[PDB]
Amino acid sequence: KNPKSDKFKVKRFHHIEFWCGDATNVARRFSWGLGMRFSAKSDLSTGNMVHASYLLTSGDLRFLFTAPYSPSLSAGEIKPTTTASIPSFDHGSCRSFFSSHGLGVRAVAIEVEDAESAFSISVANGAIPSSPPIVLNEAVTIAEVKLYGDVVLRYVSYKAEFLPGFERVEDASSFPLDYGIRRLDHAVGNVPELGPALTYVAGFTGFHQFESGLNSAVLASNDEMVLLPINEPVHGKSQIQTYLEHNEGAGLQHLALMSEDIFRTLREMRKRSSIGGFDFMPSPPPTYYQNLKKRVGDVLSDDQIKECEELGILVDRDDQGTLLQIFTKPLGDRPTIFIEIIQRVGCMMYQSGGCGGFGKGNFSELFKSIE
Amino acid sequence: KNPKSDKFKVKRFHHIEFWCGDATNVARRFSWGLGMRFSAKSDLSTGNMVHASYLLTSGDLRFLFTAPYSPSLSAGEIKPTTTASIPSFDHGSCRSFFSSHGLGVRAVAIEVEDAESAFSISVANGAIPSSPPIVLNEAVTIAEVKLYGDVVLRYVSYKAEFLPGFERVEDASSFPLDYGIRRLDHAVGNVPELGPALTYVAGFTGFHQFESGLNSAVLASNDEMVLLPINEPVHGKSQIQTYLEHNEGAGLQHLALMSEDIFRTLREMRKRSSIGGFDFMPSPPPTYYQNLKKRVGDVLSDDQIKECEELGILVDRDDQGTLLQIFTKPLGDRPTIFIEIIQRVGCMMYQSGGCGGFGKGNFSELFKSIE
Ligand SMILES: Cc1cccc(C)c1-n1c(=O)c2cc(C(=O)C3=C(O)CCCC3=O)ccc2n(C)c1=O
Ligand SMILES: Cc1cccc(C)c1-n1c(=O)c2cc(C(=O)C3=C(O)CCCC3=O)ccc2n(C)c1=O
Ligand SMILES: [Co+2]
Ligand SMILES: [Co+2]
Repeated sequence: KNPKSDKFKVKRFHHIEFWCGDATNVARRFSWGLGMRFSAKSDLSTGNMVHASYLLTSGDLRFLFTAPYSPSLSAGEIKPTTTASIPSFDHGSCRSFFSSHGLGVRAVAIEVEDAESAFSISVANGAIPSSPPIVLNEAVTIAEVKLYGDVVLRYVSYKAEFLPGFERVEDASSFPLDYGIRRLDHAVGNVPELGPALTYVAGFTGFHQFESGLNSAVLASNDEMVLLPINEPVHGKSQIQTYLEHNEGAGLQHLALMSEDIFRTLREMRKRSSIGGFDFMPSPPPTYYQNLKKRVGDVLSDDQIKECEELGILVDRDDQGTLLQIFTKPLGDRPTIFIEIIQRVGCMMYQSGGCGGFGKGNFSELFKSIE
Repeated sequence: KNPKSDKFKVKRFHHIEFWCGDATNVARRFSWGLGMRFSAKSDLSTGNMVHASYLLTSGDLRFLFTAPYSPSLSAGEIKPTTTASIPSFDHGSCRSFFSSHGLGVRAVAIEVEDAESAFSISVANGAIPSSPPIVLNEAVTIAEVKLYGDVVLRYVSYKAEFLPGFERVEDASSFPLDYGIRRLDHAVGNVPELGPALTYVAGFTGFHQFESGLNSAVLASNDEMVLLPINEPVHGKSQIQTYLEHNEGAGLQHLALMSEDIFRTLREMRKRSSIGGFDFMPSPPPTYYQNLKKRVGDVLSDDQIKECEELGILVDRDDQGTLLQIFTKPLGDRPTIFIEIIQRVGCMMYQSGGCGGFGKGNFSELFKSIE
């Protein structure tokens, strides 16, 4: 059931901001490995003396990579005179975040109708403020509140390309890479305790709720297009607890990137795993794919089923739809954040968000496949 | 003239160690953009709880990329019990280095006959010690002394693959990339004052000395295969001063990578500039290549000359030989460290090091070409 209890009008995921130590190298690695286009920048060449920010896009997916310059470049600046394009940025916060967690997501940004209203309502319902609403170039309003750990939920609202202060990248430097990724499906956080974390986030958004490892629940917006699952560990080793130990606390676990064609996406990504791209988790045993026809035989032809076997793609099914999924290795040095590629089948109305679930059935289907 | 005044037996450049925030993403970017093979690792999967280190190799060129884990992973370790494979590593030093300078070279490593003797003699002749000699697995000895800024000169000596504690990468994860790079030619540092810096480094090594921008001199070993130029700025804007401001002091400016075939190297690197690799500085004006036949007409055929024009390759000449060179854009966010590709022609005896010089003539040949 959908109570539709959003306390402000939420639309879609807008962007994901990574806080790194060197934004150039991460952006280039991600661009090549994921097939994302280099489309906007904010740095020294655009007059930003505070931070380097490079935007990658694939369809509607927007990845932002930000790193701090030497504070000496902007020592005489104050906040009213800053040359930073993202006003919530903070040298001390960024360096502390990066040295504490390593590479990871700082901001999950969602587009809203009015960021300042979204901030006010959120704080009045228990959200811890992080950056107050600020209007950029009389065009865009941005505000941030705490989500979990050091991750903040960012509200963006437009009066009427990314943000003021960003430059469109020249076509010569912008290679039209595309492996089929089109938008962000969901963003999942790991916390030490799911109870307080759900109560906190559901408390200020009004989002409703959608033997190995974790306990989890999924918070969703009204149209169920903004999906925010959260994991806690179970003790008795949990992948969630390993994340908390290596990340130094709560944070974002994985980003799910919907592909228009997961087969092409995975062929392009796997071709590049060993030449600068991303490695994937080991494939399921062949017993797993020898049981797929037993479950998804009416959805996937056995030509397509065996194509999932070469690519290592997982299949799960739901009340209303079918899910195709695969997980990469951790994106950086630490066994923390990783990426999942998905494509959903069913629930045609547009496609309703969350069609197929999130792969809970794949835990027992893989536990039993390895026998 | 060559005084051959080395105070200990120096052989060759051994490796360059980059200190980064995330060693996975930098290594992968460098691997793809430069065509270097992923050949050794030291991290969690090999029992290293202190730091992640990934070695790239192309011919004899060895690039090492190191980042610190969370100190919590090794809080109970002391130096005699450390699981770090590089014992000179220090969480506080690495994070301070990276947050102060951004991505850059921490260690220029040269192979010597006896690292502990090299350290003792160096310190007794005025070198500031950084890490005392330590014997690894009764096989390799490592020691470090300060070079300039936070860059240390590292001595490696072998009793008889990189270091103890590193694992050979499995062939499945090791793609044989190769764009023609074969060894490190020279490593150049920028300092605020060339006088004290030369006196300091020449003082403890015994190395002998080999209107726009800089003042520089080149220190060399006996066989002149280890070459260490140093730049200072001239005021009246200097690229050297810009480096010092953005790097927060002295450091390594550029690494010169000798290619067996600079034409193929540059074609492979340029093909990849916009898909995760490295950008190059803008090419000289066509007037420059319209004057190349006037100077190098006896060395390069005009088919090869015009091939330098498409690639943007610079040509300089010496008393004894000819130099081919090109410079990349800065490797990271800050306008600091960059890379130069070179191939030397002449001085056949093996080829004697430094054949062709370092491109001093290209300053006036480019100043006059732009007219
Ligand atoms: C990738 C990996 C590495 C080491 C250990 C493990 C358990 C895993 N791992 C997963 O992380 C994983 C995650 C999801 C997933 O996306 C998901 C959750 O199940 C929680 C609810 C929200 C959500 O979206 C589904 C299936 C998974 N499976 C099957 C899996 O094996
Ligand atoms: C690449 C770039 C960017 C912005 C500003 C400038 C001056 C440059 N720049 C160089 O840095 C450069 C460096 C060398 C060089 O390698 C070298 C030196 O001349 C000092 C002695 C040791 C040594 O090896 C040669 C030619 C150069 N030229 C011609 C050039 O234009
Ligand atoms: Co998921
Ligand atoms: Co040089």
